[PDB]
Amino acid sequence: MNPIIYTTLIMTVMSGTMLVMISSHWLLIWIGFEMNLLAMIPVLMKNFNPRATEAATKYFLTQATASMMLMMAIIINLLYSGQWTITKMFNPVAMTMMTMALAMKLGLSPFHFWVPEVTQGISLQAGLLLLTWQKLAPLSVLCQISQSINPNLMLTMAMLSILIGGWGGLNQTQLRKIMAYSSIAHMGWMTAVLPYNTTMTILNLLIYITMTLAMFMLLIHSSATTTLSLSHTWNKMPVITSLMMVTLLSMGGLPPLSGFMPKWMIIQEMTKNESIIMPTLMAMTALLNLYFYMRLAYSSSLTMFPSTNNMKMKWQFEHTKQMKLLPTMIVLSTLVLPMTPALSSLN
Amino acid sequence: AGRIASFLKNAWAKEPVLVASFAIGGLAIILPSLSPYTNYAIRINRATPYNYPVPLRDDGNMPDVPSHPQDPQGPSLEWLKNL
Amino acid sequence: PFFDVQKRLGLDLDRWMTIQSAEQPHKIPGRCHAFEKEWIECAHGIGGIRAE
Amino acid sequence: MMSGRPGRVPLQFLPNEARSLPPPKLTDPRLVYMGFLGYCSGLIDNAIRRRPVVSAGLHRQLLYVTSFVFFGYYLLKRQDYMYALRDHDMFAYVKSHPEDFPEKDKKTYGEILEEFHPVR
Amino acid sequence: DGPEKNYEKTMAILQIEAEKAELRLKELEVRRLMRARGDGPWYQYPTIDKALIDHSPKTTPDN
Amino acid sequence: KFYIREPPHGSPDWLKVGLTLGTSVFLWIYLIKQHKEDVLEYKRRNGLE
Amino acid sequence: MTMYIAFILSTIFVIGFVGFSSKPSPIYGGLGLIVSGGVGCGIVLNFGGSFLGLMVFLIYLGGMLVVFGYTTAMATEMYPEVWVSNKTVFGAFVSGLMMEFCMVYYALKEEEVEIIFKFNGLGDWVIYDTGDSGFFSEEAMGIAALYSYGTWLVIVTGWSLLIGVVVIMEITRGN
Amino acid sequence: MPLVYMNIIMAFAIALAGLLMYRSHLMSSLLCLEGMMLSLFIMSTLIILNTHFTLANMMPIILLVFAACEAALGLSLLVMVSNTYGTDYVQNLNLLQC
Repeated sequence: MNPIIYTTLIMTVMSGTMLVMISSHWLLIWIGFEMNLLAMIPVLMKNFNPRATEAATKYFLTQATASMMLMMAIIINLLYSGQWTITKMFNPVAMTMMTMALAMKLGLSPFHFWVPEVTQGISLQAGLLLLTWQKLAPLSVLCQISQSINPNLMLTMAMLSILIGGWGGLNQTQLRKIMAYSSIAHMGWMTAVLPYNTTMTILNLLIYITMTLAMFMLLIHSSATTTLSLSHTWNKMPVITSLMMVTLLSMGGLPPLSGFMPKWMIIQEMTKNESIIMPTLMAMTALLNLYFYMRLAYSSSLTMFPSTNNMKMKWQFEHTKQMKLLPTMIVLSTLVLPMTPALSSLN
Repeated sequence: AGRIASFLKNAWAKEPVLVASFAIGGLAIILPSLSPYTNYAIRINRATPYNYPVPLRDDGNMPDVPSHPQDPQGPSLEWLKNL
Repeated sequence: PFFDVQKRLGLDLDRWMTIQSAEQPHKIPGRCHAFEKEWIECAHGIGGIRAE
Repeated sequence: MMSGRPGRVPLQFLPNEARSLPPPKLTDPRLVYMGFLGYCSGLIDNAIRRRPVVSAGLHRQLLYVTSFVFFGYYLLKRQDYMYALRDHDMFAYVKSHPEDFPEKDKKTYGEILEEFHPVR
Repeated sequence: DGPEKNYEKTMAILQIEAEKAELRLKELEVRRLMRARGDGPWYQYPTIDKALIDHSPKTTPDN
Repeated sequence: KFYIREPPHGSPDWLKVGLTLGTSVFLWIYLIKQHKEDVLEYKRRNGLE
Repeated sequence: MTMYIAFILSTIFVIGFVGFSSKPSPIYGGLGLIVSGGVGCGIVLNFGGSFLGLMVFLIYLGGMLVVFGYTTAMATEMYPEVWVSNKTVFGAFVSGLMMEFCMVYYALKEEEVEIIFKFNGLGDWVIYDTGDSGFFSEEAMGIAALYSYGTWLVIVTGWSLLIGVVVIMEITRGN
Repeated sequence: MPLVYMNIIMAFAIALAGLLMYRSHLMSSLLCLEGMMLSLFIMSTLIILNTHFTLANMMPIILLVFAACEAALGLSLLVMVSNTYGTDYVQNLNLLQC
């Protein structure tokens, strides 16, 4: 991977997303989607291992099918209204079609089996990229079309998203896999409030984003892929594993940490709109997230784990790659609750 | 100075096709801006009436618009005839 | 669009093609130019959930 | 509660008519906390690089506390701005729609017939 | 401090709270009405601009 | 000394600390000048002054 | 009667697609796609899309060429599959034939087929539009407007093709 | 909505079935995927020629140019699983399991 080639892949991915959240013509939205697709496949193949080839192939198939169904919705609402402008749909089945087309790109409904696997395949930096940047475009499209989305569809889809997100992560030790399942749960979390008011899903997107960088940067600052590998890191990096623990507390949403604020906001606006049964389901099922969160915490910091003899010469070497933004990345993802009113800035 | 000329000579010998292509290409972009006839080409393209010149409703005080298709005043393209 | 840079910084980037009553090449009108002119100028500055 | 508001210039942090609102005081308790929010970023930074946490490179701490308090200040004006607008067209909608908000009549407790519940 | 201190402070507390609570209820009502009817500033979803259309004479008439 | 390798941050990186201090000063005086002109603009805008 | 050709052009499109999607030997799916594209070029052509029809002809009969180019390179084996090898492919094929046949039978009887959307069985010749074109083809002039009004489209495409050759380089580089 | 629209929509529906319902082949599946875009290309050209959407006349080729690019990488990915694994038969395609 040529450094300059890697940079030009960075910015074509980012420009593909930018085209999505700045364009108005529907065709341009599709173009940005595949620009990002065509641009992110090579970086996922940076390591060039057969697992990476597997992950890239599954991503390609899923996202290509999803973009083709995206054009199907595109063509249908064009046919029934002759207007490429992105707005409320004028044909119902076109709206549904776009809903599953985007969802397959998000990993919400049973169209979510790709993400845990593809996260397993690629390197952790590619994992950060996949689970942070490749959500902004589909969320932005879903925000722009919130006028006419079948509320039943979006609600049930978010419900499965969070539910299988919680359940799938229980029996996973690979940190990449449990992070993928947690991201699926957060996907359900924001997409549940997507139909009602998009400011709150934007806020939850921001919090999940900052938490995800604050997470992945800690992982590859510890260089761990399995739970046992992270457990061995309780020694070398005690500060890193303590911050590991505090952000793992911010994971579930235990007050007064940052992660509680989006849950609180989403539930409060859901209750404003007579949806009282609905919020209790994610409120209960967040304990499923908190379960393997607590398991990760126990393996990381709360309980000392048996280290290794050779491991001691690691004591002689220091992490040289700075991996900047980590301090503020932690801080914004831990203590921003007294700043909840600032949500009105996004509105 | 000497290095640039020697490199041009070697390119003209080592890969002559490359220098010929690069030259004629480099002309292809810089002549149209320099040439004084591209505006005349724009005049050529605007001259052709693919559609009908739908007339304007006469109400008085448009001396510029000719009253008759044989009238002297109005747009003319004698430059087209001379060209 | 989400972040409409088009009218902020002041240029058309894609709005030329969005609808078919725009300035078509050599004034070739669409099939439903009159109807969509009526519809667009009907619903202008009204609000989608009110203009529908 | 907003992005479809008339006359809403896009990609514009602080609109011109916001200045009519009281700018947040430099000693705003929210602002000073977000200044303290700068300290936590600085203190953690020394901890990550296993530098002396208390006094490693105060130059790094200075920008960490000054940049955070700055971007906090502009955010607070926008925060007050949206809350002002939400309360602004609030009363405009109410005044322009008197029928939808009937003047509920006030009756003292001597006229109501609330029934006391013996809690035994 | 005297009882008048705490008591004078506390009805002000209650007045501020109530002038916030009825505002919250009115905000719920206003937001609902303005999401339903839409005849007001916010909750107005976008539409098509009238400036994009062209009125100059076309190749074929009655279009 | 001690570590035979030269420490990566064993010398005062004068330029970077210089720009950090210069920034912090810039952000500070921009901030307080900003606040002063906002308050003055407010009073002369709503009729206070 | 060659009246119904504008219908049948689509009809042969459908059943050439099913065998193309009947999951046969890869080259036989390619043959299904080839006959489907050849008959769909007529569908666009008789609607006036001469340039677009010949365009898809050219690019697509190169595109299936290249997907062949690896079928004999990275997809063949000792015993290549045959369009009669698997038993299920016949069932898929016949399920391809009877569905649109039943639906068109209904559209010929009731003209109000209720499948998914609303459709009428009264041919396709109606939906054309009376008018003229002067001395310019509308399709050609529209696709020519790409270099005058397609400001963003050509820019973003060309950038994407550059990125495409870059990624094609990188993924197949083989370290 | 005349029978031509039914036919190309129905062709797209069976392309969706054929590609998405995998039988055993990755190459034939992405072949069905690129046939999918052919169906959508024809479909798109239909309304565009029908309604005299003169500008939108350039959308199909645009829609075309990207779509082949997908296949341009798809088959490109196909060789990369093929040289190591041996075939495009997706049932050995199981190494990434947990």
